[PDB]
Amino acid sequence: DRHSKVFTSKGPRDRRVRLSAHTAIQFYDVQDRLGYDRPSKAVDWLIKKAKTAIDKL
Amino acid sequence: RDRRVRLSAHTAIQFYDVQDRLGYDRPSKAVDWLIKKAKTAIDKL
DNA sequence: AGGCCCCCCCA
DNA sequence: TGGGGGGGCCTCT
Repeated sequence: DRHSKVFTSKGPRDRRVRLSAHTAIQFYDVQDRLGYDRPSKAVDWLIKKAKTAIDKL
Repeated sequence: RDRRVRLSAHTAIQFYDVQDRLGYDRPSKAVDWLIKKAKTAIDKL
């Protein structure tokens, strides 16, 4: 009934990711500063901010 | 206790790619990586 | 890690 | 109505 997976280069993967307790603290801190309703918008932002780090592989 | 984030299909795909390109086992460690590599932008918010 | 169920809110 | 989010819990590898 609910879209729960996504197909990736290394198989099926879930759209609901678990976070370590420490990492949740940091990420939720980021979501608070960005003010985004839904978390995906925060993750998008991080990815865009880390563009050059990602681009250097 | 079991903290999780629900991603959109579009965002999941972009994120898992970053995780694969980083070669990390756990997604949580990829989220640590993005946060550290964006502190300068985060701190400026 | 995947899966289920629930409940709340929005569109 | 449909679809989103998180909490809470279970069961497997």
